[PDB]
Amino acid sequence: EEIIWESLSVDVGSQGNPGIVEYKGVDTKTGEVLFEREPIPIGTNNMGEFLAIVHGLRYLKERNSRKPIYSDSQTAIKWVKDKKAKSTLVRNEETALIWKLVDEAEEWLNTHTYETPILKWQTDKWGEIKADYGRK
RNA sequence: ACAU
DNA sequence: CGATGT
Ligand SMILES: [K+]
Ligand SMILES: [K+]
Ligand SMILES: [K+]
Ligand SMILES: [Mg+2]
Ligand SMILES: [Mg+2]
Repeated sequence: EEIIWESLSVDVGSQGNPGIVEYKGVDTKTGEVLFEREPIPIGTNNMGEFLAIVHGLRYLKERNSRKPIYSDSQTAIKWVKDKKAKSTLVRNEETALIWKLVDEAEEWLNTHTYETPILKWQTDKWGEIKADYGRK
């Protein structure tokens, strides 16, 4: 603790895992939805969590914002730190879209800089992250 | 185990 | 109950 209220919170939503994946980012303080990705027909939870963080980085950089990003995903936070999404999802025609987006997110990380702190949302202490989809 |  | 991850 405590929550850094001046921040952006992101989360994934899915129908199946693997399954249809979407994500959104919200203002932690107000819950205002700031971006939402169009559903991707097949992906994993962790790919979506990773894309959500990287999109948040790009969103904040474009707006000259130094706010931190909260994510509840230990996995995706590490993948962003490493600049490498170590997903097990098969690469085939059905998964080509998500894998293109993941590849492109890695490429952006490898060609840009940021100081944005990427923080673990402490669900056990604080309840669900403010960007949660309410599907569980 | 822990995080989803 | 199933799956994705460190
Ligand atoms: K949910
Ligand atoms: K959660
Ligand atoms: K497991
Ligand atoms: Mg999540
Ligand atoms: Mg959630």
